[PDB]
Amino acid sequence: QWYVCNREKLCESLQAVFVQSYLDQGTQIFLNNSIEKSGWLFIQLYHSFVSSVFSLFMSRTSINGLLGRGSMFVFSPDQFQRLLKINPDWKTHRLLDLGAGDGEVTKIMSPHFEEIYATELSETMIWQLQKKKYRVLGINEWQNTGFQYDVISCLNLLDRCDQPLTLLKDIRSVLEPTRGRVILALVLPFHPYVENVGGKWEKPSEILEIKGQNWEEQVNSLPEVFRKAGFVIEAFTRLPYLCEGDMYNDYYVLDDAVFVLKP
Amino acid sequence: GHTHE
Ligand SMILES: Nc1ncnc2c1ncn2[C@@H]1O[C@H](CSCC[C@H](N)C(=O)O)[C@@H](O)[C@H]1O
Repeated sequence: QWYVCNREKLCESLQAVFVQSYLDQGTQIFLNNSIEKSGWLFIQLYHSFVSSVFSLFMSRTSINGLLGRGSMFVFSPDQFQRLLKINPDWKTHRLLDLGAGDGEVTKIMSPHFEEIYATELSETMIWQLQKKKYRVLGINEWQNTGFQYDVISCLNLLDRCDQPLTLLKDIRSVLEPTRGRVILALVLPFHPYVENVGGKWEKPSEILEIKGQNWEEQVNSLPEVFRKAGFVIEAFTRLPYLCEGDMYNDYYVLDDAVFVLKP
Repeated sequence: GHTHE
């Protein structure tokens, strides 16, 4: 349902680098815990009051980072490892999750790394990243540091960025050329916006030329964008971008296209 | 809702 793709609407090139995913016991336990956390109506009412008051002078992500609500799920250990085509007892040095959020997908990627770095723009979620003992970098610090990261993950940040192609070239700058990969994730159909206070959008200053009407057409359009920076798709998968539930729904899902990119 | 959006 959420993991299927019509590989005939893909070009012959992309049909070969596809990686199929399915529901995992990790996906299962995430959905279970999100449902039972979506059952407590009184706590959601508390959250709703605080949200309404604070939205008048905060961002929705900042609010959900203040309340510990709305954790998300991209892949599971199994899916992540089989997508990166790595072993369970496989370890490298450096990781950089740009726009890490609350760090729960950074948590799922952490065990295979000795140094886990992160960048975030909501200080409330920055505190949660720091409470997970992550080295918080800046929006202009991860690029000009002196290191060359082994794995860079920009999971679900191009929709929410002001200069995504600039970011892609910046990733190309500080990535290890020989065995360094980029884990990227996009919500297709491409919905790009820059957040503001109270859940308001704002258009980006650099818009990506991902022109299509369904998931398959836009993923066919992505190669050119990745080619401008310096990356080529080596593997990619379809996953659900899941989020915990509120008082109206028990779970939320979005259509994600996850790519692994080569320099 | 969804924290992404
Ligand atoms: N310019 C920027 N640089 C770094 N992070 C940014 C940013 N603009 C927005 N963000 C952050 O990116 C987050 C996107 S939510 C995507 C996070 C995903 N679950 C993951 O772990 O990979 C938001 O919380 C937002 O605060």
